[PDB]
Amino acid sequence: GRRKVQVSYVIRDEVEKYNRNGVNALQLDPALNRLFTAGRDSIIRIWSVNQHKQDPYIASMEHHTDWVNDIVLCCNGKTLISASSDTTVKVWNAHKGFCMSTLRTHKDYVKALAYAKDKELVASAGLDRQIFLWDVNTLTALTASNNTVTTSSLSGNKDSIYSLAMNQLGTIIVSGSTEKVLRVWDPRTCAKLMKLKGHTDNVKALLLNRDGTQCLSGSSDGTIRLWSLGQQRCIATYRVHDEGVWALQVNDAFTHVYSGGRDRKIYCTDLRNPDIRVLICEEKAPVLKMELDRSADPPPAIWVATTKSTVNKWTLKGIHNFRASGDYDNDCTNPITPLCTQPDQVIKGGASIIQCHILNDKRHILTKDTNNNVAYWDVLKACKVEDLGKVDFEDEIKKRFKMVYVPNWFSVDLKTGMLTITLDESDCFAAWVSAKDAGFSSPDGSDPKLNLGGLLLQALLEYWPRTHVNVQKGNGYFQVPPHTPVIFGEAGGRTLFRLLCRDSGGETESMLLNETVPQWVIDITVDKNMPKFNKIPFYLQPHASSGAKTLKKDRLSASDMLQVRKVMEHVYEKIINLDIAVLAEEKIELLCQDQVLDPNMDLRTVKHFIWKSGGDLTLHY
Amino acid sequence: MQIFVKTLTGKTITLEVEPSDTIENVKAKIQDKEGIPPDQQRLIFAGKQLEDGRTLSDYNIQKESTLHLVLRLRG
Amino acid sequence: MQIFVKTLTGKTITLEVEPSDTIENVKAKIQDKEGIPPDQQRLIFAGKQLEDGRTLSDYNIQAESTLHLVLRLRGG
Amino acid sequence: NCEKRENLLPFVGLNNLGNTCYLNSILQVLYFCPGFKSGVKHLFNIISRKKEALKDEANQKDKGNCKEDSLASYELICSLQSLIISVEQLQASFLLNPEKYTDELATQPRRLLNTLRELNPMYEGYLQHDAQEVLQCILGNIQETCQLLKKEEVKNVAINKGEEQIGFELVEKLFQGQLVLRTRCLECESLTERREDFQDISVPVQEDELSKVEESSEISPEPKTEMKTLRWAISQFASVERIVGEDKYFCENCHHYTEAERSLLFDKMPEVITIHLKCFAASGLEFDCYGGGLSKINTPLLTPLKLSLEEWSTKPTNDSYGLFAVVMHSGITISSGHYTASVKVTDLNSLELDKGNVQSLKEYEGKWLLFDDSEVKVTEEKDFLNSLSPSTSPTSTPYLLFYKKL
Ligand SMILES: [Zn+2]
Repeated sequence: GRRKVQVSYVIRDEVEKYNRNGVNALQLDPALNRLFTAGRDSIIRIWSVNQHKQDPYIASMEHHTDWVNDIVLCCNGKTLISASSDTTVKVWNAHKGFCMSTLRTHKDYVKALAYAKDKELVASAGLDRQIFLWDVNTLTALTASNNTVTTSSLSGNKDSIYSLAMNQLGTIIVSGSTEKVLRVWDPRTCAKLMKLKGHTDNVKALLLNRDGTQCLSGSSDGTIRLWSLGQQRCIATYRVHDEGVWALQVNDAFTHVYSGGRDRKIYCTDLRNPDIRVLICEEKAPVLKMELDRSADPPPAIWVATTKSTVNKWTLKGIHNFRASGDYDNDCTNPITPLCTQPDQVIKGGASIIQCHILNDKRHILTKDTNNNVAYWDVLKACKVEDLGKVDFEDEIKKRFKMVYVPNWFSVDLKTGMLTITLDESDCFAAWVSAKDAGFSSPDGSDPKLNLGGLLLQALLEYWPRTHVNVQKGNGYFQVPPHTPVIFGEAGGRTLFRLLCRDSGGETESMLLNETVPQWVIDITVDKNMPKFNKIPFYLQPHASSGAKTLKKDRLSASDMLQVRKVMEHVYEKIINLDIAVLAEEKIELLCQDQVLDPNMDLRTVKHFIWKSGGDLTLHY
Repeated sequence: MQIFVKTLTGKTITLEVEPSDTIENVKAKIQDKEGIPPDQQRLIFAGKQLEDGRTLSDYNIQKESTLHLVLRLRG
Repeated sequence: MQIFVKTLTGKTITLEVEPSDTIENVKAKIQDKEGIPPDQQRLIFAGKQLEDGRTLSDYNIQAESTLHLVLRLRGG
Repeated sequence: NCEKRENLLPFVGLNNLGNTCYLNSILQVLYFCPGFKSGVKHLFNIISRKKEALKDEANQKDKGNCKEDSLASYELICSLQSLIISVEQLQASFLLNPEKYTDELATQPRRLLNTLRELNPMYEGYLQHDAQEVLQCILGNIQETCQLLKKEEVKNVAINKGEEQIGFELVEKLFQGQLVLRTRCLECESLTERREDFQDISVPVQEDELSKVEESSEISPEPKTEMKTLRWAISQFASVERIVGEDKYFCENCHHYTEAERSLLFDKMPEVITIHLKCFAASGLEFDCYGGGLSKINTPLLTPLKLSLEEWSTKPTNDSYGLFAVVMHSGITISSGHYTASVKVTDLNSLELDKGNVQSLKEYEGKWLLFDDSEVKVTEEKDFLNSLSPSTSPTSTPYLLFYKKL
């Protein structure tokens, strides 16, 4: 009936000031001269474009649990609507900096948003071949009492939608998808109007003019098509790019188009006559989205979002000067000089983690950033230990090679440019580690066996009121930092809830947590039921070189946490015998495939390293 | 490590595996994703059948490797 | 394996067996599924009479093979 | 007594051992592959020379490790060549004078069956087995022997000289080809491809139980109606497949589960293309999980006598292919049935023994046959093709198609 619920959490600092991955969308509010970045790191950051400001940062509002494919700033720059790949479209508040109401109606990665300023109508198309028209006036009025909105929908698409556009008047909506066909509705009546054909590949950029009688399409095949919706046919094609086109912009007069795609270059094309074109700049990464400066005509500068973490503003002054130069280079052998060399303004960005390696103790991770810097994290404790810096990754791996084995109990995914740990019921409690091995020492010297997955999940919800046992909180061994996100998202699908660790202490988050979290988390977090113990069967036979006669093959069984020292002590006491540990070490040798086994090296370690066979483990004394 | 499998109808499906899982585990995952019992199905990689019991490393199977899936037409 | 059991009346009976199964087991299954006693069953393949102490493979009996079953009556 | 008029074709069937219709069909198609007989003859010549040399030097050499794995790999080629020799000798004897063979003309392949059943334990007894699987086992073992021989000769060593290199890569040069596993992420447009070998093309066969339109009225109903031909099935195998939804490609270039377009491309083409029809089906539903919903698609595809993989080949393929043999399953389910080969006897000019060791048989040139186990009957081209069409025969559903490069 219900799908698989995976609990995830992210290791990150309290504030991620700079971008930690590429930036997917940009929106500019000329009333406040603010800039919104929709980073691929699942964070929305508000900048201050004013050049004289030393620190362009203002604030952040982070609620998405995956990529932020597209954002639209609505209600004269008061409310922000963002489409994310966590199958949700949200309702932020740009002036305040927080999210009000989340829409989970889509059932796949939402990839686009379209805004109709006159009617305040916003559409949200995604990878689930669905279009859901919304009214911002109704959306921003969502409250606890009224949290259900009729899901105004459009039908006709048969392929995952990658782009969406609505004219300002809100009378035409065009969707571009892998179907390579632009399906046009009439949002007032939802009736299908026409299908536009001609694009030979996926279309990712869509623009519409004021009256909705013209459209601009940016396709992944590297061509631009101007659609005259009155005749339901294209009127001009712009083969200006070499590689694909993923971002489009156009001025108010709908006269010049600024395209930018995979080949990291941005041009300005006269829609009337595309013979003239000026290279705005050559970026250091493919361009994903742009946002013109609409405070003047012609636009003074264009903001650009790349696959890198740095956001660059490029100056458009002198475009008329460049066009008046008369440099009509009819020969393609002459490369066009970029209008700008360096960005006029830079928004500093961080480094994205691009390579991950988890050490055999399955507690530490060595992550390699895009600055080639390597880090040393701690999944259980959720904290960075040492930033080793620019040292060779493989050599650092071999330096930190361990001779112990711990079964896999999570997975690491760097989709958001940061380090995220996902826990699944199937394998989360497969790892059991001795207290001394884990690094926690009891005052009396006792060594309990702690399930790392359960010990982590207890701390992930330490503030949860149901978990306070009558006051004992969490697990009592460590404390994951409060600003650490916790995500309860279904397997390979939507996300049900996201909250910081300290959010559980409140009311509304507490009320939603009981419904959102699945039962198997309650199995340990609240019920305090110790999970299953894995067991090992093994064989004990006398060694050929020992000289003793072959004894009966006894298939003894025990736990994986049993040290080889205990087995060898039992063998010494019950075979050859028929203080003790030292004499057994000096007299009795246990060998698997005829090699001495470390007394402190455990049985599952033997299976993984020495036995190397699908049969039952064999031990010889 | 992610491998593809060509189902009976011809559409590919993706599986999350490791280089150290036997063909039985792969067949169980394909059963989960399609419903064919593990004993009935056969897997072909690089023009050779995946004998049950053997792991995945010894077949030099890496990321982006496709395992064609067929049934047993006995006669 | 499927073998067509044909009597003198033109009736074809399908029996699922294995070549390792003996002729006596085949006759017992025929009795179970048809009521004809094994003693009354006379099986002829390629002009050869089957012996209950042998198997289908011993007499080289194939699949979908028409075997002339002759009903033997004790008394008359 | 004159229902068949005691007419026996010169071509030799094979007396099945009770349930070896699959194996017998596979041996009968393999017999007519172009160069397979010569390749196995060359392998036997090499094996015999090595065996006699080892026998001669066994006394001189000490501590001779004669592992039985190599012995069995050698024995498979031994039995295959013995069976080929016996079949050809009986064919020649019948051709010279057929009075002694008034009944069916066939040779028992006991040796090769025993070799397989000791080589693969699952052939024990007299059960029923997939013909494709038997072909795979035979070809794999032959390739294993060939690569072992190549490694041994390389270790020993270290106008046209290609005659000695004809047989060392028989399976490689006959059945195995090369594929390109091209995958294109749709979020970053980065093409990552793999290069995997192949020997058979696992072509899908689809029953009308999937891809059902929810409404077919408000949405566009359907582009066109067309009887599923072999070109459509190959395209389904090796054309752009948008991986969406429950399964998404993980692009290491962007570290996300992104939609991808997978397209398989035919770079290197083997001299014999095996097309393995998926006449079986899961019926969509599992039948309330009653041990899987196994099913068989009794309605065949419109398989043509010619093929051209240019539509799915990297380089422009100027060489076409031609059907010469088909293995047909004449049952109603997959757990049982009567396998029957159907080969086109041709290539008589090149149908010669290996050099390392036409008009008489031209009477059947370019004519199909129906090797029904020990019983052999000739079927003309037109009626055979008509029976191949789904309208006529819902029983003898084709299973394997072999195409030889022209
Ligand atoms: Zn990608």
